Amino acid sequence: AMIVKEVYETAEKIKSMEIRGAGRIARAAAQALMIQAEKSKAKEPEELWNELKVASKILYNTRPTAVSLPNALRYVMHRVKAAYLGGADLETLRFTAINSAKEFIYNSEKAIERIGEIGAKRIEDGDIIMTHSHSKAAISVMKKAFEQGKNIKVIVTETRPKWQGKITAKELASYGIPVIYIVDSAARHYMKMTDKVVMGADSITANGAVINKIGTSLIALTAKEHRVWVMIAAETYKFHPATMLGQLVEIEMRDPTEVIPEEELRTWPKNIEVWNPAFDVTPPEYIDVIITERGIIPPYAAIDILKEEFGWALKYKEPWED
Amino acid sequence: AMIVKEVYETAEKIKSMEIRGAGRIARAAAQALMIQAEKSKAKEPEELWNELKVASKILYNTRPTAVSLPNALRYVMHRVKAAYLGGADLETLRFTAINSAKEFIYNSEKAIERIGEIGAKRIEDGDIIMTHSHSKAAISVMKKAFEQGKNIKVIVTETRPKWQGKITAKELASYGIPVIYIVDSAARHYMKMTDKVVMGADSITANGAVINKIGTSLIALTAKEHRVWVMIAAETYKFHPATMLGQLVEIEMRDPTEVIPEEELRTWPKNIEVWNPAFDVTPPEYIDVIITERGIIPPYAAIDILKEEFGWALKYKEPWED
Amino acid sequence: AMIVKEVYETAEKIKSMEIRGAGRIARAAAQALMIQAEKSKAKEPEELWNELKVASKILYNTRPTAVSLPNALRYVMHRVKAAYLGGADLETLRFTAINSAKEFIYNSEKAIERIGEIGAKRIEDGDIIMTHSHSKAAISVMKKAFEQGKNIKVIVTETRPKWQGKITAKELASYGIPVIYIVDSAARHYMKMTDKVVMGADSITANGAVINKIGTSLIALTAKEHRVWVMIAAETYKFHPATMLGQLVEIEMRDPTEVIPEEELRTWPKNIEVWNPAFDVTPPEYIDVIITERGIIPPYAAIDILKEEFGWALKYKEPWED
Amino acid sequence: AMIVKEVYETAEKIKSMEIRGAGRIARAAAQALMIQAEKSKAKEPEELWNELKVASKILYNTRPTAVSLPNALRYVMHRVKAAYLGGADLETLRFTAINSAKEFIYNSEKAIERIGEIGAKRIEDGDIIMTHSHSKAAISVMKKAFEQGKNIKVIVTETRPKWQGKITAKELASYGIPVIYIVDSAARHYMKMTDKVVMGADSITANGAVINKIGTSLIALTAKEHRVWVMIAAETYKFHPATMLGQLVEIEMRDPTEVIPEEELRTWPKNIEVWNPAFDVTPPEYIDVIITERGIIPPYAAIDILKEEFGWALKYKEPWED
Amino acid sequence: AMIVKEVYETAEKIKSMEIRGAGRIARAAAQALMIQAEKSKAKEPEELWNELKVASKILYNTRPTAVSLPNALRYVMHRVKAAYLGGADLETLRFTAINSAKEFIYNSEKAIERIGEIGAKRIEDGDIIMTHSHSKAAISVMKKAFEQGKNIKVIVTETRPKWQGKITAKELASYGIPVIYIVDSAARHYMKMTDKVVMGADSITANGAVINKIGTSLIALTAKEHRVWVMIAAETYKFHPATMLGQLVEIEMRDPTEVIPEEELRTWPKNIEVWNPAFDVTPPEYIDVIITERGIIPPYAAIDILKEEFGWALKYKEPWED
Amino acid sequence: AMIVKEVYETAEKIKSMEIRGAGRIARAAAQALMIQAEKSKAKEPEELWNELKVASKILYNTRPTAVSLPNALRYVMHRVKAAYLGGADLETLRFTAINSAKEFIYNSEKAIERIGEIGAKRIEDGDIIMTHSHSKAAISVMKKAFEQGKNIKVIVTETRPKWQGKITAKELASYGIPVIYIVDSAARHYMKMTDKVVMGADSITANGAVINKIGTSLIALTAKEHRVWVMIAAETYKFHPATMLGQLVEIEMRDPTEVIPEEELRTWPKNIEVWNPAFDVTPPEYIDVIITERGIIPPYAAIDILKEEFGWALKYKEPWED
Ligand SMILES: Nc1nc2c(ncn2[C@@H]2O[C@H](COP(=O)(O)O)[C@@H](O)[C@H]2O)c(=O)[nH]1
Ligand SMILES: Nc1nc2c(ncn2[C@@H]2O[C@H](COP(=O)(O)O)[C@@H](O)[C@H]2O)c(=O)[nH]1
Ligand SMILES: Nc1nc2c(ncn2[C@@H]2O[C@H](COP(=O)(O)O)[C@@H](O)[C@H]2O)c(=O)[nH]1
Ligand SMILES: Nc1nc2c(ncn2[C@@H]2O[C@H](COP(=O)(O)O)[C@@H](O)[C@H]2O)c(=O)[nH]1
Ligand SMILES: O=P(O)(O)OC[C@H]1O[C@H](OP(=O)(O)O)[C@H](O)[C@@H]1O
Ligand SMILES: [K+]
Ligand SMILES: [K+]
Repeated sequence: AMIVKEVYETAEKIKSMEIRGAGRIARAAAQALMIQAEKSKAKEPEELWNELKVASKILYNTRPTAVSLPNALRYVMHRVKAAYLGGADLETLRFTAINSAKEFIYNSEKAIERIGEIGAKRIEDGDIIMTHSHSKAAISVMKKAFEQGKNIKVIVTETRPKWQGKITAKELASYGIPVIYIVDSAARHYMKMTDKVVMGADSITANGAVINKIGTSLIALTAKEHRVWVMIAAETYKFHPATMLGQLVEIEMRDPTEVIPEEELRTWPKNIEVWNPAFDVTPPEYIDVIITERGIIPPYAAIDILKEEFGWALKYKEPWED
Repeated sequence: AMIVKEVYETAEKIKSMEIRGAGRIARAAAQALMIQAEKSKAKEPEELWNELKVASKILYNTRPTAVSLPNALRYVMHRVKAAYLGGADLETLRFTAINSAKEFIYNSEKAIERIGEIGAKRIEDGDIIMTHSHSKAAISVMKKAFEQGKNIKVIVTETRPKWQGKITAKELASYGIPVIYIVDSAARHYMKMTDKVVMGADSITANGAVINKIGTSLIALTAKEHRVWVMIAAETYKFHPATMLGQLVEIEMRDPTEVIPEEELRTWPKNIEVWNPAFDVTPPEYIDVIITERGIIPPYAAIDILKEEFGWALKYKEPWED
Repeated sequence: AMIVKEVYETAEKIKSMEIRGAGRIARAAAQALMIQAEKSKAKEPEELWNELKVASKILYNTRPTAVSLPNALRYVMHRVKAAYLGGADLETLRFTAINSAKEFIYNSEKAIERIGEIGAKRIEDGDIIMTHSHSKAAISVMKKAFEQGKNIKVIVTETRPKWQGKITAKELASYGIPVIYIVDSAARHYMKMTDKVVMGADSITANGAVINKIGTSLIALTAKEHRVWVMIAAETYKFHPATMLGQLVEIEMRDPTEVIPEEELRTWPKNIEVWNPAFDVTPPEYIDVIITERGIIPPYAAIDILKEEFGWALKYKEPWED
Repeated sequence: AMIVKEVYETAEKIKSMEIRGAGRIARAAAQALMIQAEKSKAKEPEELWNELKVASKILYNTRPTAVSLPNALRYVMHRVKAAYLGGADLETLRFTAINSAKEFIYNSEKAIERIGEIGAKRIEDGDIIMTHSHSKAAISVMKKAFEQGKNIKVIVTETRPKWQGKITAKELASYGIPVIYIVDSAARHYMKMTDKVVMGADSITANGAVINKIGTSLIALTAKEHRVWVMIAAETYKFHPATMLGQLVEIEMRDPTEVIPEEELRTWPKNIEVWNPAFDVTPPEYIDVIITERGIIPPYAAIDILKEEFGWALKYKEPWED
Repeated sequence: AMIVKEVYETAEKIKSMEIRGAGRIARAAAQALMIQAEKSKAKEPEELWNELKVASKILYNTRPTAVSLPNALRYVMHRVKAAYLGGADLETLRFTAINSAKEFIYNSEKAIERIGEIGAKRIEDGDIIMTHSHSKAAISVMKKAFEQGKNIKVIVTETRPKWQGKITAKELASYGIPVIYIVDSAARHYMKMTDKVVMGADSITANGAVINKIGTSLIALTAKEHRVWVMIAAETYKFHPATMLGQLVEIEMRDPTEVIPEEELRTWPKNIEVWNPAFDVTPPEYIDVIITERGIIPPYAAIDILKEEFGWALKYKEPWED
Repeated sequence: AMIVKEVYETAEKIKSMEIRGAGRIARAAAQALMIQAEKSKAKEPEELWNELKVASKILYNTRPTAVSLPNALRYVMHRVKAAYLGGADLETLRFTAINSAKEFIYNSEKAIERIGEIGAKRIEDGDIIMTHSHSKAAISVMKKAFEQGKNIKVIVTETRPKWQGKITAKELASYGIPVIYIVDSAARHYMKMTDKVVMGADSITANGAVINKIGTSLIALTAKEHRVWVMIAAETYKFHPATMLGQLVEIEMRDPTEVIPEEELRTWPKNIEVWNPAFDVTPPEYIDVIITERGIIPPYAAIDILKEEFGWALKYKEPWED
């Protein structure tokens, strides 16, 4: 045991979505391991190692679907583990954890700035862009395009149940970007006036499928019907290593009361069930490009990003297992 | 000029959606004419006739998209106009208005029952049915399938911005039918487990397109993707005669405060526009059948229903114009 | 109650597929009703009427999927019933039965000849044609185009489990048409070289779907994939009136021993089940035209054949019912 | 014999395409029969009848693909024939021919004006319309839309080999309509900025296929890919009766030297063949509506226009055969 | 010149399909080369080298379509050839042959086990799986998912003309997996109820096409129609190196008497030809993933398996050539 | 600053299309640098270097869309820049420019031959091949197929506005190959009889899209519709490196007088604009393979060619910028 309160508070804030967005959650988890190592009262390497193992498990068991979270945890603990097994002493192990965490956080920020600069080259002056949910990676693209002087407009879908569209609409409007807010249902009706679709990712699989906020796959479907480019802005740590060896991504089922508030739901007949999937799966055929910090790829090149950057680890257990 | 308060009240309630659903609005318009004729203090036929024309205009000018409304007005008013011009006296004209209105209302009730009987024969034991918005015609189908003892389950989409799915869920649950409630964005995600889609219509056009609650076209699109039958339950007075001669159906744009309540919306910046189309257009390639009170048709036979039942009137002006 | 042995022979032969093919089965039922009438030793009209109702039920209950059978029984019995109810005497009723039967039989032959003539105009010199099962209407198209001097070749699919393709291969070779015989599985491999697909039908529904020998829909699907014309050759009595009011066509499931001979099947373990659907459903989007004895139609005009030839009868009970 | 020179000159001008456009050719053929009857020196009904038979055959054997030509001929000669067989005398037969011709010509003009008014309701302010070849029916639609004050632009495809696009571009520009001229190859590249496609027809078949100028089917294909409405403006006399009974429309193969001028072609190697099909076939699935003078139809309703207006004649020989 | 009888037995058994299945055939060829080496009575290395070149040619020339066979021969002979050319003595060369053969055989077994493990993670409790032919790699996926406690059912297609489905049905039943056996023609009818499709492969090409038992491509086509996952279970030695430099894979045509027994076939007329393709080509757009022993890939990454595992060898002649 | 006349002449000829075809233009640009270095009167390395940079800019600024040009310039100029900066003397820098240019030219010639050899293996005896514009790479494929004795016929599309098909027709005829010449609009009409499509490329992008002569995308579209293979013959220097980082490829808009000659065009009204894009974009879903000098790839592996061969240079500015 001996876990710092910031670890428990971060885990709780991921679970409740007080902190959300797959990148933000990954950085928050890195930031928690960092604070555990900063404040630990461990005397021994053995002790701190075991704390970080435990902190890591607590953070992993918060929300399952966005692989950014375990990838952040892995980034920090592959390096902490290797230091430990190599015989590092207390302060060397501590610094390894703190510095790996800071590396992940810095690289996450840079990757998003770079995704914006790359994706903005695909955005043309006059473009109407449709988006979904709230993705910092997607917003980075739209924001850089606007800063380049391209006169754009963003159609923002409200993204039920949690209303993520409101966040997006207000953020974009605050940079000076003109916004059209519509309900999710209206996505097809307005796909004809749309030039480009720019969305985020929580996990991208080996076969090129993108797992993102519920409703994503519908927008991609009708963008494809209408020949509107579907561009997924996503960091390489959105790529899902275990899909290489056949693993299915768990789709997170969140609380019914996030759809129908508890005051109302309790009055409803028992033979109504409310189902609240937080994500869906978009097949690669409905995706034109994935914009990563290292460049544009077709969706079927996702296996390459995973082979080159993640494959080596799959013959090992997780770096926080005993 | 001497218009009774019920005509005004009916109209206000149509505009505000306190009275809603295509068939219901049609019935209420006929009723309101019925009441104008029952309570008229007119002493001459010309004077009654003039009241019925003005009331028809008030009722016509409430909500555009659902052709059931003008079709109801025409049902009554063609018969009223023929009687006025053939020399009917006051009491004869009055009765023609009342009785035509009654016929329209009664025929509407029977047509929804018959649609149920016919559609229910396409529902099989164990079917998972997805629906959208709240359609009395679609519900008649599902209710009758259940009464025949077929064990069905209905996936009900929330139907933002007005939350029509709530109505549908509770109504279907009340008859004994299990319901799964989902946000609109989840319709693709659950199309794999769906056997049948059953929705209603506000207007059906000469080439077989169905105009229905915003989001309908998305559900039909992914249904077709998945080889799930799309059935549209629709009375013959949902068919739109002006489309035979090239008319485009106006899609109603409703208040943005139905999407974002006024308190919230006034705090938003000027450069976010909220757009709130109440309907969309589903093309005929994504519809398998239309279930009318006269039987099952491919959507491409919408023209036949229009020719044989409404075409005759297209050489004439509206039966309420001077 | 006094049913001649020929009715029972006919029913048994229909059941075992010793008599088969939708047109033939229909003709045999009309034949059976004719012989019941000829050989009846009834003395009063009611006693003959009872025999004919009962013989019709026996015939109707043999094989459910091809509607040609009940359309034949109806052709006769509508006429017999109307005669009986107008107070027809015994010999008048007898002869109505016999003459209505003869007339269905003659018209069926003529219809098949005329489908031949109309269908052959769509076959072009040099054409390679793929067929499925053994359909006398389809063979009529092919035999006629060859008689006009067009150098055609026909690809005959084996049509498991009953090997219908063997019947078709031998018949077509017998007229001097060169045949390529292939297993069903090869239909896609050879679709590239196929110019036209020509198949029959057992029932055609109000929305334009064609129910025909199991496998038909696979062939139509890859035909449409390859932009190869799919032409269905079908008499007007293959159109299914009950589908206008929502009825589903029942797919006959036949004995598993037609797939795996009993001698072999009883050695197999109990946890292997053999499913033997005799028909499948091809949707109308994969059918280019239906060739009837009255002309070429798009599949979507099946509802017109039905409205015009059969819809009158739907408001009544079956003419063999009490 | 005894055919007036205007018959030979008209036939020659159809063959050389000095007169072209399916409507114009049909009116020209009517106008020729008219002038034969006006100027004939026949003494006897028998004589004039036989002249008109012969005039008719000369006109029919000019160009095969646009059924407007035989339909015009039929319009005149069904009535001339019936008069003759009914015993009409010389001047009565003469007037029957002259008046039938004038009827056809007047109705053709009205049908085109009416097609424009109907189709223009489908054109929206701001629309970019793409067209192909030169169709008076299509131009009628675009012209009426512009006269209504809709700010439109027409993308005109050049329509090789004969450059019909130039005619269209100059005609539209002369009404004040802004035009973009592009090569045929550029149709896909500009389909994204296109709102609507409006083209003509030479023949429309029973199954809903449209035969129009070579390249039509490509534009329809990519309009369908991009969800751009394909609207075919066409008079009911563009509908092809013999397709009801299985007839394939001949695709006219015009002279190689219309593609490669003779001065150049003679210098080319003998193993180059130039193929010059004047038309192609557009499947109904790629057509949204057909706009006739009697209203909007889906393409699959073409069989109805043919059943109701032309079927009765198919059991007779042509009205100019012996 | 001195080839042991086991090489000839193996070749004959491959030819007659007494030994069959792409992996098995490959293992048997490696086995045959091993035994030639063990039993050789050669005294010099050149004499053994000559025997092994010749035995390889004998084996290569049995059945052309499955590349597993030449990839096995290559695995051994590349190694044997390199040993020979480095001046290996007789026993060194013998043992290189024997040990290279053993090693291909062991790795093949391991690969199939591991495909099982990786593929099983994509099968979910409750799944209905459709397969085709008899593939040990596909069966490995299915047997493992069942061993993990997932309640699956498998739909086995008959796989004419050789009835491979019987082998598969009995094998799967033997492990306690419930089986539904159907004719090939029924694959579309039952695709609605199928959750996953899992098949093997004989060769996989550089652009991602899968050549497998005749019928495979029909199944994949209607699977994609219905949004059912198509998963191909295939060892890395099913990838076809020669296709990287443009080679087409030859489709074996086998004896017509495998379709129609000789006893029956010689009674048939000469103008019926029986075509018996053993394989067909499924394009990569209809394949969701390939499961190899090194992981899951999109079909489009077949070129990477090839570049990385085999492309080195392409600049040389076959290792059994002179 | 002292630029030789050949650099200027080369540039004029590129702009005017007296020199055209992607590979040819690349070769001519390398040649022009070669000549500048051969004839330079520079006395210092800096001075030569400056000449080569200015010449590179002049050559770069001729025509945008075909990346072969800048790729050729880079080939030479990277090597020149590395030599300048590593201290090379005048004669060493001169030779580096000459010899790099020679290598590029020689490698281009070999690559087109190799592409022929590889592509020709996908062409089968009796194939009808459709091509578009004039591509040396595509022609190498067809020429080699013929030399192998495969009896092929080539459908050559006219390729307006510049009539490139004329060149193609005459060239292919000269080698012995029969040709059918058609207008671009006829490509769909003849896609039924086509076995293979073989075209070239000007640029291939990171996601697998091919930019090629205007109209290419239409032919690929209807080819896919028809299950006709679309093969793109393209050297690795057709691959576009800037697209890895989001760059959009500029489509060249050429003089309208290439479409309508100047004499005609000046007589046209102001409100006709002639638009003349020289290229379009074909998406990767409509391409089956790309045939490079290193082998056959799916279009989705374009990224691999870009990564391994061009990616290294993207951190640096152009090797001709100051
Ligand atoms: N549901 C799901 N599909 C996945 C996953 N990883 C890859 N896929 C692939 O994503 C595709 C989904 O296609 P769909 O079924 O949505 O139309 C399939 O090809 C499937 O094999 C995963 O974790 N979950
Ligand atoms: N299974 C079935 N489908 C029918 C019947 N009548 C009409 N259909 C129609 O056939 C089509 C089947 O399309 P599929 O689901 O096979 O892709 C649907 O449009 C459905 O409405 C019937 O009796 N059975
Ligand atoms: N070529 C041709 N097709 C016709 C004609 N009449 C109807 N069709 C129909 O038009 C469609 C053409 O489809 P496609 O082969 O172009 O993709 C087919 O369904 C065919 O049966 C005709 O005269 N010629
Ligand atoms: N028939 C055949 N197709 C191959 C082969 N290698 C790759 N392919 C590819 O397989 C695909 C076949 O698609 P289909 O024509 O069956 O619709 C094409 O994209 C083609 O380029 C081969 O050896 N044979
Ligand atoms: O009426 P005709 O055109 O001969 O055949 C129509 C259809 O009826 C047959 O069914 P079965 O063999 O009786 O099960 C075949 O499926 C055939 O296509
Ligand atoms: K074909
Ligand atoms: K399914």
